Amino acid sequence: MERYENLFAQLNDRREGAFVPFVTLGDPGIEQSLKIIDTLIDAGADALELGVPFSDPLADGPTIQNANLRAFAAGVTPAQCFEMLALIREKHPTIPIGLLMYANLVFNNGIDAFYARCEQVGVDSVLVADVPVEESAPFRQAALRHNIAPIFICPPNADDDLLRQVASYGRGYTYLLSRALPLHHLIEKLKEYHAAPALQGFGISSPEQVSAAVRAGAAGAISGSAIVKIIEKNLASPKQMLAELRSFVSAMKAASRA
Ligand SMILES: [Cl-]
Repeated sequence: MERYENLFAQLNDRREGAFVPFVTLGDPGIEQSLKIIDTLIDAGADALELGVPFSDPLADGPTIQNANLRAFAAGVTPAQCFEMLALIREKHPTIPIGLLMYANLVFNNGIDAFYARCEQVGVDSVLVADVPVEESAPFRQAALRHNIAPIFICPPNADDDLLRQVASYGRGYTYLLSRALPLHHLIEKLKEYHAAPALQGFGISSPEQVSAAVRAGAAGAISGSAIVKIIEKNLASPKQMLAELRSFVSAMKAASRA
């Protein structure tokens, strides 16, 4: 539906980098998560990265692990996630919506049915976070068959062979992890290979990292856990939670004008 392409063109009009918050769907409840998402959007978030609750405790830090646990504790299911996604899309028809999920979710009712459901509720992209590039073809093909952008992660030491693959396979945005190779080198090579615009997603905790990412030439930044941390720290006070989210997103967008 051109949502990412149009966003990045309009960000170019604005001379801005994209700011893309991550949150877990249903954290800390269905209605609160819907309103957190409306608040992020109203405060200036350029696109959304939305997680279907998963479990990766050996690797995740406490912020992302606890958010998954809060969502499951609220009784969140994938079905409710897809209904939330449909509602967010109906209320906000133009914002790019990227799903982040883990492979276990799809190996329940099948790869094609998963991407069909994404297409049906209006998701724009899907990152299957724990699938090696070497095994990605069934996911990539299913995504393209259902008009979904498959998101590939560019790791920090990518050689040119891999950069060529990531550039060719992905659509919408490239999920870049770079603080191993210099940040500006990965960015330049991805542009050389006509990759989807790069969003720096490593360590995007506060305005300084957003500013560094845009100054290095990235098209924007994804905040993988900083929004979730504000949710966790303000659980007892929804009003203050939403106020702190609003000042956070405002500060991250200020940094994206650097
Ligand atoms: Cl994440």
